[PDB]
Amino acid sequence: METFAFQAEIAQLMSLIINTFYSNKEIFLRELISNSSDALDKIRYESLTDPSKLDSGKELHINLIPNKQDRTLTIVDTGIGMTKADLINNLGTIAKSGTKAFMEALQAGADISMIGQFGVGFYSAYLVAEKVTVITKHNDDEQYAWESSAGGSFTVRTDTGEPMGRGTKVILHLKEDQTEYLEERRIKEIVKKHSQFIGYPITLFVE
Ligand SMILES: Cc1cn(-c2ccc(C(N)=O)c(NC3CCC(=O)CC3)c2)c2c1C(=O)CC(C)(C)C2
Repeated sequence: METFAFQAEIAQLMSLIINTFYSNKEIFLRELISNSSDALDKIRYESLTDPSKLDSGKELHINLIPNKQDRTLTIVDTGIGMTKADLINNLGTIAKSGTKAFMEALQAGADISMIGQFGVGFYSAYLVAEKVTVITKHNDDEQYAWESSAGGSFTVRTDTGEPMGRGTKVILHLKEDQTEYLEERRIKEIVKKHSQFIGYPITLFVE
């Protein structure tokens, strides 16, 4: 397992998300589903010129998996996935400019719900999760596990868990007071409110 320091701007973003009083936490789900949808559009687009890009799996879908025993909510997709370079460097570079723009908009009167417009909606996971684990597999790289409980650092390791074929799993280790997001009625309500027209089948798993 390798340990990395978040860039100052992303650490500041995560602290703002964790510390700011903001009751409309439910928007985290649409942000993660939007990232999944963008990932699925990318693999679908690439497959039109190279059909062998779907040898790692033809199905293009999103699964929402609650686990009350583990207190986790997992957002699974069969999108493009992320490489080691994406996890450590590429996406952090993109997140730096988005974070600066989001911070300025917030000072000017914007709301935390607008985070996704700045391309840093992933970090809205910290509205409800004490720890986030990202398991991912891109066609050109190995399966990786990224993880962070904030506090300025994240880890990356090659993942030895169940092989995924292709895609991303975002595992939200929910805060003790955010267990409503494990309830079927609550997830169904949020999906219908904010994610009803996503162009991929969203399956809400139950227990
Ligand atoms: C910004 C940003 C977006 N995302 C993200 C999440 C999930 C997915 C997903 N569910 O795939 C995703 N997909 C992108 C990958 C790059 C691309 O080309 C567009 C889609 C991006 C993440 C970040 C981070 O700074 C931390 C991170 C690399 C662990 C995860």
